[PDB]
Amino acid sequence: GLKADEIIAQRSALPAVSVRKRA
Amino acid sequence: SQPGVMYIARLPHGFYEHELRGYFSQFGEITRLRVVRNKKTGASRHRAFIEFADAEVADIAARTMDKYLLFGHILTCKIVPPAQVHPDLFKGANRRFKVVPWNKMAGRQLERPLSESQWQVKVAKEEQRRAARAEKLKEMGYEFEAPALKVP
Amino acid sequence: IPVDPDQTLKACKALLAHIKKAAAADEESTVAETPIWLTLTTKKHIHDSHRLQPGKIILPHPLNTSEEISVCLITADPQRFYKNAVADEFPEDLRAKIGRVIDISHLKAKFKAYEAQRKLFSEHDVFLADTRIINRLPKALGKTFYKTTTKRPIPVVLMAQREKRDPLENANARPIPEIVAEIRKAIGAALVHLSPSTNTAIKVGYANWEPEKLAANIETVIRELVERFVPQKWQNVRNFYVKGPETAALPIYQTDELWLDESKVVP
Amino acid sequence: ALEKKISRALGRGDVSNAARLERNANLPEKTGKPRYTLNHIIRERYPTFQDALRDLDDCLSMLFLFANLPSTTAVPAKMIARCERLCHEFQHYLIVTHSLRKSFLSIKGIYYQANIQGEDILWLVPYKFNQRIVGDVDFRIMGTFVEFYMTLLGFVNYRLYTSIGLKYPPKFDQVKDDQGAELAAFSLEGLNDPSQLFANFTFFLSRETPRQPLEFILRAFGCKRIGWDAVLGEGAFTTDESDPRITHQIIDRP
Amino acid sequence: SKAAKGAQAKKAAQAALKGVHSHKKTKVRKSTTFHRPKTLV
Amino acid sequence: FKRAEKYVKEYREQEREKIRLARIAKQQGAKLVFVIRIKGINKIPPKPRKILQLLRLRQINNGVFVKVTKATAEMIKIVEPWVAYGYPNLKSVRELIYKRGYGKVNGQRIPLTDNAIIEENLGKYGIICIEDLIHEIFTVGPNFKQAANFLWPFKLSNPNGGFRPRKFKHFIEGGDLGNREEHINALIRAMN
Amino acid sequence: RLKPEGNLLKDRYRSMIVRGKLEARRKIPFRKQAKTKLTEKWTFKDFRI
Amino acid sequence: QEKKERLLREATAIKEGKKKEDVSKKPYTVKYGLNHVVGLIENKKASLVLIANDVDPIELVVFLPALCRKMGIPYAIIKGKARLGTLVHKKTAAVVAITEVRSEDKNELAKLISAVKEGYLEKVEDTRKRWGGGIMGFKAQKREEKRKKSLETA
RNA sequence: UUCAACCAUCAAGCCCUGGGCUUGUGUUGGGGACCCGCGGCUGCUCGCGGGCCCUGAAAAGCAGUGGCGGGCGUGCCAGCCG
Repeated sequence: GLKADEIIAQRSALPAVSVRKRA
Repeated sequence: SQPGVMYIARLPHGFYEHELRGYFSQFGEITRLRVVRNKKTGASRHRAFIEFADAEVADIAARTMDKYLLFGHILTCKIVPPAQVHPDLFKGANRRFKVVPWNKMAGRQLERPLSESQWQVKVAKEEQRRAARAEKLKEMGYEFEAPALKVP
Repeated sequence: IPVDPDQTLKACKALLAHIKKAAAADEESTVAETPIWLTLTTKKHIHDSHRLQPGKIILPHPLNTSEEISVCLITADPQRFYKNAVADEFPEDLRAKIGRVIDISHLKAKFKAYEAQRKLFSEHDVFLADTRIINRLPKALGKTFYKTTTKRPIPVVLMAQREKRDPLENANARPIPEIVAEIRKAIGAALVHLSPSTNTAIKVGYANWEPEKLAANIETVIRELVERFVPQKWQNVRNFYVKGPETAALPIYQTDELWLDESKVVP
Repeated sequence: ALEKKISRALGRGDVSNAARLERNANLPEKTGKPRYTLNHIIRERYPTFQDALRDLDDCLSMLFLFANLPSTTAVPAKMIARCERLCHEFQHYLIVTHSLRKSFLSIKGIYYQANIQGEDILWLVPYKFNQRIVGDVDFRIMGTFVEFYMTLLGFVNYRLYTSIGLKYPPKFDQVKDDQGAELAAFSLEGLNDPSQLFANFTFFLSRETPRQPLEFILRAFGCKRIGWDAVLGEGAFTTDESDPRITHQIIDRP
Repeated sequence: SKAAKGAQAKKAAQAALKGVHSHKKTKVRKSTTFHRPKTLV
Repeated sequence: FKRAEKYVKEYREQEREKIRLARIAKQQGAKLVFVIRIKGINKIPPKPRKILQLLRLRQINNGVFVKVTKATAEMIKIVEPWVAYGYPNLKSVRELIYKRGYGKVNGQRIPLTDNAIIEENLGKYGIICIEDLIHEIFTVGPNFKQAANFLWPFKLSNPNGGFRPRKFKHFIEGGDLGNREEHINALIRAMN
Repeated sequence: RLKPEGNLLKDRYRSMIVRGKLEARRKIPFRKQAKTKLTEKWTFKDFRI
Repeated sequence: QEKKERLLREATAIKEGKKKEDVSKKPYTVKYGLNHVVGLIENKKASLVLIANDVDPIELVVFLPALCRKMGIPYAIIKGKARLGTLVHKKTAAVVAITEVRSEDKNELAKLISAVKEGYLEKVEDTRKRWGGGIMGFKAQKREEKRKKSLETA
């Protein structure tokens, strides 16, 4: 992959918060 | 009073001596300036040192221009302390860094005529190099019969 | 030609034996994928400047014939025409070999960054380039593709032979079988790179080959190289060597005259 | 209000919306026509066509003058081209009805007198030279007069062509216009004795002679074969000066 | 002077970080009375 | 205050111009053209600047007539980034000379209000009227050089000045380099 | 070699005034500007470095 | 107009018996709408968040830097809800986000994200925790300067 | 107080009817191993040009060679050549 892709996709270790299950 | 030295890196292509002098003379007058360059090519190494006449003028310029996004480069503008200013940092400053065609001078080295004595010492060296290559090749099981260099 | 073919065959056999003996100390995979280099040493610089478009020498035993070789083809706009041509009216071996088709506009759009150029450099073995846009590829591909002569874009002719052309309505292309023949020829051809230097290196084969095929390729490369790309022809030719990437150089031709002509000898 | 909306679109960066809204402005610099339509004003000002014919003197003097002026913001170049087009159409009507009566070469310009439906019409046309716009005149209000008079002359031309049973507007050849045909770029088509003084002659105009008044007067008084030097424009009967069919040649060279 | 040098450096920094449109026109009002503007009826 | 990005952009423009001029000089290698000075880059190198001075294209919207020869073709190639040029038609030449024609007498700009000015300044060449001047210019005669030197550079107008939302906009956008052929006549018609 | 005399545009303007369709007015080259005071914006006053 | 043209092309494809995805490609847009952007931040889809500085009521965005910091999203406060509205064809926009761009702009987006992190977030890392306001008026400031000068003199 | 785009998306010339050849000069900077070719250097080494990897458009003195013109012998040229 690309370092640019890593920088764009970088997030924190906290899991995502979802209102509901999505299709 | 004391001069201030700023190290600037991540220079985009085009941010060279005249551009840097003109841009940072807006902040304050510049005593010395040098872009670090390759001697074989003349090409910039994307870093330079600027010595401003006045220290907090240098500090203001560095804090203004640090992390500035310029032609895809996030600039690095830092103040170097006078203790770690090298005594020979601005050797070659405020002058052109010429682009010298070493390769073209090498081609003309091959091009121009030489005398009989010069061809003689070249022939002697060429025999020595062939002999050296010969006993190096003798380990690999290869034999090449080189024709004799006819002397001029 | 002054080059003795028996001595060339002896050099090929000795070099192959030495490469095998060095690789023995997978063994077969190490012997394979080891290129054989022909080295030409001249008396003057072979060229005045760096020429970034390689010359092609056609071989009796073509290179890049392995099926694992990936080929990227860089064309003029549009890329859709050539992509459809590869997908529809190409032979299956070339369809499997061609791993990417991209036009110059998409190349300038998506591969301006140096890391993108390095990724594209790593993803393929051989790059072919249409002669309509090949003079723009040093700027689009940078020193990533042109500091080294190994993967420089090889010229191919895709233009139809006799305002601003609109790519969508007309592609201005020669017929597809002619494109296929040109691509196959350029993939197989040996490459000559002209630099202001006394040293030119040409890849003529691999270490897993046979010495007879290696010597035949060396002979035709020597003939075409001295005839086409060497100024003053055999008068400028000083030395000829055959070598592997980590081996020493075996001289196959060496000269008796160390000067260009009698004008170099002055008293 | 439309100009405010266009300014909003340009200031927000909506170039497509700005172009689309600008098409509703009907600017003279792209249409060749006045920014506002004065058709309803024409009937209010002239209850009868006779009243329009009696104001034709001022109308024709102003429009023939402005056909030779440089482009300004008050009167753009396309509007000047429309002035020239309307004057040429009127001249073609006068030619085909043989309504021209008198002409005079004064020190100020060329006077023309015609008769249309019993009304004498006298107007003054400048000699073809560089016209000087001085600051002593109110040029923008002169441009407002030009807009009114071109609106009037369009309807006068339509009425005259329909009265003599010709299609209006006449066919116009832009290629011949670009090659310099002037009056010769028009083709008059049907819908759906002093007049024959020059009927038997063949005229050749030299380069130094004034082509547009000479062609207008000769064609109005019956000439059918007028040639000239090739630099004077397309539409000549002949270009070669050595044509044996030429009977008369106009010269002004010593 | 040192104050002038600092002022010049501050002005260049302000231009670099904010631009050059530092000033704004205001109406001169010779009366303390504000009148409602006349608008299109 | 000047921006660092303006400094970098100016350097890159000057470098690209130097490359283009060097390639023209390395390469080297009779119609009538109309040439209009348009806005380009702010800094002009010395050779294009001297050529613009010789062609009297110092000011924006100046127009001149040029006879295409080898030297003039090379000159036009050199100053291509600052000009728009093409082949003017007979209507364009006639309308330019009649509506915006000025003569150079005693180093002064004199409008061509009469034939007598042309007779005193060009009568030694046989040019005694405006129509003779037009003939020499359009047919590119032997005395084209004297006719074009007598003609002052044409000051063309900017149609965008008629519209307030687009008031500051230049009429001819830069970038469309090369010969415009007969499409210079649209520009001449719009600006004359 | 005729030297044309007068100015036809000026003649038409004079004819308009004489016949009374409009009154004679002079050109105003400069209009009086609104009296304004220059002041520095709050953000540029409050800028610190 | 662009949507109308796209829907006409898709209707043509449906008429000739093709799916709309055959004639339409995947879109890449600036994401906007406050509820939508808050959802993208919570799902960790947003790559860059720009928040207007002048949202009234301020409570609509006052939690946004804390939310972005918890989710590890690069954010910046930018001047102009009207300026963001010009991006999204509206009069005003409280917040905009970028999730993904095209391949030719991926490098530009990554450079912009690094520039935001190094030139905005690190510079405001300490100043964002401070109390604002408390500035004195002009006459009061001069009064306290005179009072302090008199106290120092006496 | 605009960080856009803009080379040849083919031309010209040879062979003289074959679709081939020639010219059109255009590359970010660093780092690591390591096989060579040729120039000097007593020689090491230093140059010039290739071969193999690494890298966000990354960066912390080490600057090194001779002249024409131009500017005031010259750590000066948004000018060239060597």
